[PDB]
Amino acid sequence: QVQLVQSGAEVKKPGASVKVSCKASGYSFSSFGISWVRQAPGQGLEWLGWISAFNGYTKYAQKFQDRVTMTTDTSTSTAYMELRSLRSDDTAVYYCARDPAAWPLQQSLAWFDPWGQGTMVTVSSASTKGPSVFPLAPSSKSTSGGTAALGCLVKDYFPEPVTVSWNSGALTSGVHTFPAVLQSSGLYSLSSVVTVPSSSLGTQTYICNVNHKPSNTKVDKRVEPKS
Amino acid sequence: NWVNVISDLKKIEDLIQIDATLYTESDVHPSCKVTAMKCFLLELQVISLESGDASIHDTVENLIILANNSLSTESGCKECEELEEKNIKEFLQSFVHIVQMFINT
Amino acid sequence: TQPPSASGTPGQRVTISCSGSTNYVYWYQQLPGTAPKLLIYRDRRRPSGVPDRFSGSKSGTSASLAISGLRSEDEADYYCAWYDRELSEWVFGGGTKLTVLQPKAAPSVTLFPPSSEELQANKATLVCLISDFYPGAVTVAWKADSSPVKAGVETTTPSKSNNKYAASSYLSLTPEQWKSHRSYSCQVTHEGSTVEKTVAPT
Repeated sequence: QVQLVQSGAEVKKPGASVKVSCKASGYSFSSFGISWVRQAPGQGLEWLGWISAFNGYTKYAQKFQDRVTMTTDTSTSTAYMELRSLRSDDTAVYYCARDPAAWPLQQSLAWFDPWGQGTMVTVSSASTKGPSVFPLAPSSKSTSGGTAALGCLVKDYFPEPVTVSWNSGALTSGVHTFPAVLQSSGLYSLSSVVTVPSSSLGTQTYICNVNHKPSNTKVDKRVEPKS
Repeated sequence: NWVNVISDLKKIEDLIQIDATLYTESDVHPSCKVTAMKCFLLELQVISLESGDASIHDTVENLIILANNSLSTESGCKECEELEEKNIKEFLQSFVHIVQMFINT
Repeated sequence: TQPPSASGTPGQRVTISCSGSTNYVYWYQQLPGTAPKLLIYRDRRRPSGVPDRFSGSKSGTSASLAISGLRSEDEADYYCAWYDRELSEWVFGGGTKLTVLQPKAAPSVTLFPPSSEELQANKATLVCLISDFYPGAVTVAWKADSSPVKAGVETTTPSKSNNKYAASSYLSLTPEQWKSHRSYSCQVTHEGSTVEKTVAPT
């Protein structure tokens, strides 16, 4: 059994540094190499570069050569990835993969097998920030079909995650909490919706319960038809 | 060191009983020979890749450890990509040979 | 260069194209929430543990990933790779999302204007909540009055609890920005079919 096991999710400010690790198991880490690839959210794979776990020789991709530093530690069978002068668009899951090349010339005929689980890295010029919960009231413009839609909009929190229940786990029906959106501002915002009976409105009471443990904030908001 | 690698070549040149084609060299210029070995060493792994085998992985691994460390560059040499493409038979044997050259040196 | 999207029915034989201008091409499979895994190497070859169903070919100036016997398990992103001998670097295809089908469905779109309360914050967020759609791929275009807008827009990649996908899109304006227009429209596009919602600072 062969494994690569990487470090944990990181959160960093612009101009800062990250050091991602990649621990090797089940083989002779040192006879081979490591290739690093990354994946911006909802986007493609880009190879960062490579390192011989044997000689420490490296090969950086033009796009990164200015800020990466790959190394390895024969003793801990660990490769390291260090990216500096972090910028916003460095927000990405970084992977490692075993690479059969211990020597640069070989590296052209390389394959990547296997791969680490990866390491999310988020570059945000912010710190911990509680949510701001605003109601998304139902209307004759958000209804209907005997069914109305309503929820809560959770703005400019940090970091992740927020958790939304409704009526304290009670109402779980056509409830849907959407995934967050990392805004240019380096703050998160999301939404929780829930399709109700157009008729229970103005009667039944719906409260979304926003839970942000990182910031110690728990918010309860009653969502009701606008007037 | 280089002699150990010959013995390991046999285990595999065996354990194999197919496969495809590897980049091999026999026009082996002494003066281009460490490059030839590197190519061989890579190719070698193409066998581990195809073979689900555990024992042959352990073997190519043992071999790489030997080879790698022995080595531990040159000019005008041929890239790996531009080498002859021979069978798992000729590759192995062609490997055996290039080890000999290293040996007499 | 590969198509971003590929569709297939179970048991179907599907094909993914990785084209361009000519050497060796490799394929990697990235199952949904996992890390990529090696599928195909040196054009044709299959590492051990990679099903018959999976096969690769190179023809003309373009290689492709022939995946047969299709299953749902095969639902993933397929990336081809190659080594730019000129750049001395590894490069990746842009990828091809591959969806293994299991029903179908349209999108339910709801446009929420900024709550009275958010305006108090001196902000205004338009929220377009897109739901109950399969397959999970939509295009979201925003309009200020009549004139299409790109600025202040943030849309999430569809996720999944009906098995039916759902995505979200927010437009960010100023309270003045909002009141400075007659109307605002959210418009989502699903499988060439387009459903548009509206709102007015009234």
